[PDB]
Amino acid sequence: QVLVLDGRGHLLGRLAAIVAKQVLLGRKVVVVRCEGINISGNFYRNKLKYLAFLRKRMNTNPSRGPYHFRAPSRIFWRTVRGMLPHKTKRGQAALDRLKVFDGIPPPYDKKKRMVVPAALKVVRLKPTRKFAYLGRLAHEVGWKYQAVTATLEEKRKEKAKIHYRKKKQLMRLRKQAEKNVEKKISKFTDVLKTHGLLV
Amino acid sequence: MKTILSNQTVDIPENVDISLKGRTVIVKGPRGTLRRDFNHINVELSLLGKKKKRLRVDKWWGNRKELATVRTICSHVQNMIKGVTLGFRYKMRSVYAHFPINVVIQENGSLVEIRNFLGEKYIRRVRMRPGVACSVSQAQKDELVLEGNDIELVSNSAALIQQATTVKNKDIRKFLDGIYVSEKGTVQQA
Amino acid sequence: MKASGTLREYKVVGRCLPTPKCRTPPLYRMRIFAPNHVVAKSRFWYFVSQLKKMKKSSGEIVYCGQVFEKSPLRVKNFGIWLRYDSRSGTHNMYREYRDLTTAGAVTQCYRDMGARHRARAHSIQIMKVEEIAASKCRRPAVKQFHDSKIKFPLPHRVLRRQHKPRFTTKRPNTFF
Amino acid sequence: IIEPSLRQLAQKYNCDKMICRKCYARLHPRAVNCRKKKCGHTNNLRPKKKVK
RNA sequence: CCAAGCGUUCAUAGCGACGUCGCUUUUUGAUCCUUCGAUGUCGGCUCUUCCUAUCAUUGUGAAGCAGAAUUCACCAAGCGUUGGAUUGUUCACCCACUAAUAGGGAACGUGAGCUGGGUUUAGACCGUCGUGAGACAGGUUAGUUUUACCCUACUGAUGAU
RNA sequence: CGAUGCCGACGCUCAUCAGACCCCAGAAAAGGUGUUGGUUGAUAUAGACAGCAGGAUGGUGGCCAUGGAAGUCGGAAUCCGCUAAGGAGUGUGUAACAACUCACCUGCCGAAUCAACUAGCCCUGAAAAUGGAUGGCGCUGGAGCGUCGGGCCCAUACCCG
Ligand SMILES: [Mg+2]
Ligand SMILES: [Mg+2]
Ligand SMILES: [Mg+2]
Ligand SMILES: [Mg+2]
Ligand SMILES: [Mg+2]
Ligand SMILES: [Mg+2]
Ligand SMILES: [Mg+2]
Ligand SMILES: [Mg+2]
Ligand SMILES: [Mg+2]
Ligand SMILES: [Mg+2]
Ligand SMILES: [Mg+2]
Ligand SMILES: [Mg+2]
Ligand SMILES: [Mg+2]
Ligand SMILES: [Mg+2]
Ligand SMILES: [Mg+2]
Ligand SMILES: [Mg+2]
Ligand SMILES: [Zn+2]
Repeated sequence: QVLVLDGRGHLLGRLAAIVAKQVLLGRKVVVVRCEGINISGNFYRNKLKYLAFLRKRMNTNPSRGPYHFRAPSRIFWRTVRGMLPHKTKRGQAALDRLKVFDGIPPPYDKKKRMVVPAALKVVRLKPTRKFAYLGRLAHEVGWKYQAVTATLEEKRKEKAKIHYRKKKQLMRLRKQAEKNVEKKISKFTDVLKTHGLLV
Repeated sequence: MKTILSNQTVDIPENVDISLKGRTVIVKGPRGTLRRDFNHINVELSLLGKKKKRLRVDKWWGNRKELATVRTICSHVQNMIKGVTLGFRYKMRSVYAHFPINVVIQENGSLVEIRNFLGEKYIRRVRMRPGVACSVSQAQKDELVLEGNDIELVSNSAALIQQATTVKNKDIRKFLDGIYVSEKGTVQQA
Repeated sequence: MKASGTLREYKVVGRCLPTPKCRTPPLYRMRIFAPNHVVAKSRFWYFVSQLKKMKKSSGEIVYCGQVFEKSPLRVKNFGIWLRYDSRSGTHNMYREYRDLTTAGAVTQCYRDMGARHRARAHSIQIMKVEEIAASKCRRPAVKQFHDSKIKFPLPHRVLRRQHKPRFTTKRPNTFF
Repeated sequence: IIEPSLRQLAQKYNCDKMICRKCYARLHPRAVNCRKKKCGHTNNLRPKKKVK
């Protein structure tokens, strides 16, 4: 149902373009670890780009917008909002089909995360080019929860490591079991090999 | 123009041990270990031979800027070899026309206190980098000896002292006072 | 002329129209690299006009035919002598390319002259094309492939099938 | 008074420099172009004038 | 920008001829596109904001920078940039204090914000001009300054999902 | 935002003001040892170009011009000997002594090096006033620039009805 994406190692704009089209077609999208997102170009020039954005404010009443969100999740959310017709009912409904998070809170912490190879930095950037981290960028333009997100992301990874070790334990048993019942499943294994399901 | 291959080799002394974990070099020698990460350069590191051990750095299909990083890695690694065997010793002389520069070492050579620099009442305190030890040279007056295993740490520690004693709002061509690096040597001569 | 697609080498023969003064005018030939023959004949009249008191009206094309590559399955080094106009002058160049067909080396020349000098094909006049032996080549980019034991890897192999799948559970691998 | 050897040590860091004519940057004595982009890496350098 | 000269010496610390390339729209022009069933025409006062081509202050580089004082240049508009005599004045000049007393824009910011000294109606005087009626980017004196309760913005006050 | 979600082709480019499509809505002269490509000319296996020695004098401190300049500040001349070589002199210093460094040369090590031009992209030159516009988001194995391929998208145009 819901397409869950991992924000780590993805380029801001490319992910937004793909994410924007998915929610316009009616799919629910969740993006996690928005602080792991990357932007091409060195950090300083990306920091300048946002500091220029911070200068844009209604001279007569700054409370009337633009609103300069400092969380990497909201920065990404506003980037996806920039690729949608968000002043029409169609665009706002699409925008409601996207959820954006810093770190991986529940229930997405215990769910498989997909990536978008067309937006992956390793796929789209020459390895010599400089790049920026949305988390460091956000932290340096007023985001207040970099340290807490990291602290909680450190606890989740420790739990994920325990889960993986249990999965590896169950696969070691599975391979052992396939050896103990090799005679009882030989006929069914030829059917799979005959049809490519087992090489 | 991209050049098919560009490589340079480093010869490892028999008393030094080099191990690679990807692009991380670990040089272990008589004076300790150094570890440096070259993950920011897309090269290929190899260890050749078993008796006369060498380290090769290769760069395939590099441009002019990329090729220039092949020898930079080699020089760094040599400095790491030089560090774990001979060490780095930076000697600094304090120059003053009227006011002696009184230097007091504290915390086993990890904190340098400078007093009376051009007569100032302010006390300057410079914290050495980890793994660097400063001491007053017993062989000569007005001379500090910075010793360590990492050239970047040792030579950066001396830079802090030299910039701490900076003259201000004067003609520095005239007011030459300061503590300056006077020699870049090794801890053990060989 | 627009250097559209891979160019072809054409052998074009023309002459002045016979007249009472000279009942048999001499024949002239040109090596023309063009997309098709209709372009090939047009460029012939542009070149002979520059060298002779001749033009399409007072002359005819005796033969237009494609010159096929003689060793399409053999690697060769090509030397190309050309003149071109820049924004602020005219220049002569000598360039080298490694290819299998002489028309391929010329096509590489147009794409290369466009890339490195923003030269549109209407400003480029290829004067001469020769096949050159490995010992007589001057350009370091070409000479580095003159190595009987050449070998090299393919580092950081970029993923080109980036939308099949568009969304995947595993991250790609660039090492092979 | 400073010993002549120590005078040369300090002068190595305070006097033996080139000066960019366009941006006044302090450069090493063997510099042929400035290291600053603000001047476009110009080659208009001059010696740091000696104090009399 | 070039560099003949100046700078005792020395083109380029600081300047810079003869030449030449630009930028700005805080000067004046040129034009007449909008407005003549009317967009209130100078200056001041008050109040906020913005620019930088930076006077002061912070951090710096260069001097023909010994110190002090000063000059050139960089990042830089955060914070300042005043009290007065004469004048309607903008502009100017001087007195005094100051770290400094920088320069500008916002319909040459700002008249349902004021004032009305000037300009620019009708009265009147002088000079020059005209036979005269009369005229004068020539002086002089006296000469009504309208309306918000509407929409928005803004300031505060109830409140609404 | 309809259509490249092509396993598109070859290059160029990093910008702490990048660039991005007739009219058109922004930039010049002049510069860069950033990077790429070219033209010309040199020198190097009789082993070049850095890097690691000596040499400042024999006629002579050439005579003129000097209060005084010995190679060293100007104005015309600017020769030989011994030799691996040595300008009758590149830079060092005053009011004069005094002073040293290059031209030169060979000891060393062993493949390309040097100079001047030229043209692409980038960069400096590059300062304005409400907050601000390659249309926006954004984009750097390009969603930028140059040369080119298939494919696809849709006008009230073209074809059949
Ligand atoms: Mg706040
Ligand atoms: Mg002073
Ligand atoms: Mg003079
Ligand atoms: Mg008209
Ligand atoms: Mg009206
Ligand atoms: Mg009005
Ligand atoms: Mg009105
Ligand atoms: Mg400024
Ligand atoms: Mg006004
Ligand atoms: Mg008003
Ligand atoms: Mg009024
Ligand atoms: Mg009045
Ligand atoms: Mg009147
Ligand atoms: Mg009269
Ligand atoms: Mg469009
Ligand atoms: Mg019909
Ligand atoms: Zn400079």
